[PDB]
Amino acid sequence: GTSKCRKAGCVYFGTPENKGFCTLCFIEYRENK
Amino acid sequence: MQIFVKTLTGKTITLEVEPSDTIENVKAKIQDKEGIPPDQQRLIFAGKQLEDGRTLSDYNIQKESTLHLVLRL
Ligand SMILES: [Zn+2]
Repeated sequence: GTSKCRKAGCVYFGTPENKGFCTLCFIEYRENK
Repeated sequence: MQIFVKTLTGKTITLEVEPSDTIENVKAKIQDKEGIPPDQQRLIFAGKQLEDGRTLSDYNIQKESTLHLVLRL
């Protein structure tokens, strides 16, 4: 009922408070600037 | 929010959770309500086994969803 992860071909579901990423893609994002 | 955890035996358990909770957070909540070691726990959602370090939302698990508890034992 939500939205997939913003990243490439990610199998997981994103979330607004993570700029649209799943939790780990979001940490990856964050770690890279 | 809140979800249901169901053993194979039949025994059901209701858990109060947030979509932010990791699979470890949930295994921990079960160890509380049922004294099972999280290393024995294998959680399953709609046929997929839930991988450690990911969250409920990563799986699109929403309120009133049902996970099954399998055990390594
Ligand atoms: Zn992702």
